[PDB]
Amino acid sequence: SWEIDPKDLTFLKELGTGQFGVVKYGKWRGQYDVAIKMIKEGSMSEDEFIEEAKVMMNLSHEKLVQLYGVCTKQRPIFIITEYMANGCLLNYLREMRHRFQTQQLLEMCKDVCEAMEYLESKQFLHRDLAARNCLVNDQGVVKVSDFGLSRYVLDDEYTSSVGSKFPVRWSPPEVLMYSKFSSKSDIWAFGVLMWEIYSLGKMPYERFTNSETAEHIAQGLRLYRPHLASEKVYTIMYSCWHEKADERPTFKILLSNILDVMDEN
Ligand SMILES: Cc1c(-c2cc(Nc3cc4n(n3)CCN(C)C4)c(=O)[nH]n2)ccc(F)c1NC(=O)c1cc2ccccc2s1
Repeated sequence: SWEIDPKDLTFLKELGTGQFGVVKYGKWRGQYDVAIKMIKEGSMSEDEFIEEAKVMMNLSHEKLVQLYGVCTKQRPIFIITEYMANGCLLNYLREMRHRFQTQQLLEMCKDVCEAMEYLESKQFLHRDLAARNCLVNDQGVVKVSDFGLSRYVLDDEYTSSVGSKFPVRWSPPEVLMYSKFSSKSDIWAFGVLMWEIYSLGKMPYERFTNSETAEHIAQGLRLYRPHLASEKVYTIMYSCWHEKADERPTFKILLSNILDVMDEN
């Protein structure tokens, strides 16, 4: 793993707080914009992360937010990642909702699908794919962030499927019932993400609690077609929600589907 020298980092702005604590905007060697997670003590399974971190850094794709390196020779540990000036996709959708053309929404889906096809090809699971875990750069390109980090979280409210922080609304039945994660559970989450994009950042299953969502999706309830989604687009997101995991498409198939819709428009 790339062990970055913390002396080369200059902190510039606070970017808020997440599951591992504070995140800052800064520069590396006075030139390159980076985001820096300062890992709060007790928030992460640190030895496990350090042992496994190289796999994450070796993931390289234009539509993945890069994990550049880490600083682990002191505490707190730092994770250094690609800076994205427009922040998370969820807030971006909500803040600009009167400015998007449908072509732009499809392009966001394409960006994410390309990243996920790459992760699939590396047999690497995201485990918490959602609009809140995608970021947007200064040119409006969407990239997938925080892939694989779910595994290292120490917070029972997040890791328990009945915890109030578990991403129930992005989870297929086999995750909720058996904790069976696979690229097919990432597929399900991607469908929900497509729904978030086309609804311009609405909360999935709003007004339902997490347990009500679980109960009802297990019985067949599915997210309705957003107004801005054509039937072709809805068919794509809906295909992600087959009850049986082996009936769900791969990200390669989804990408082909999305490209077909683009070529038709
Ligand atoms: C990714 C991120 C940023 C962030 C924000 C960026 N960009 C921007 C740009 C702006 N903002 N964020 C907010 C303020 N805006 C004015 C500009 C960026 O480039 N990288 N990271 C800032 C605060 C955060 F809380 C997070 N998310 C996390 O750390 C985590 C997500 C997950 C998911 C699963 C498991 C563990 C974790 S830990």
